Amino acid sequence: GDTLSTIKAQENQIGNNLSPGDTYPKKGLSPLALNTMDQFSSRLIPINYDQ
Amino acid sequence: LESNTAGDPYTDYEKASGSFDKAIKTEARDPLVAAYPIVGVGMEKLIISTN
Ligand SMILES: [Ca+2]
Repeated sequence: GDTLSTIKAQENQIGNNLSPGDTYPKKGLSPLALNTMDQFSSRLIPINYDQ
Repeated sequence: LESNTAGDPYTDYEKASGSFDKAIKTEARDPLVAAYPIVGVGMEKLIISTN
């Protein structure tokens, strides 16, 4: 029920433009990667031991 | 004798006319009702991650 963390994605997972009905990444590619949590894209998202 | 009677950033005309950010509740269109957000935060859970 709880929340691991909250990621306002940084410049890496950002999306330049998104036309209506389109997607990011667009229709042909595979999904992108949200790898980190802080505002510089250095530290990956952590969890507890019992988590 | 005041630009803004209520004291909030919106002047009496603005409040009276209803010509501002329309999301404001309608009673705040009275130049004596302060258009003024009151924000508190509620707790729902706490996570103890032993290091
Ligand atoms: Ca006035």
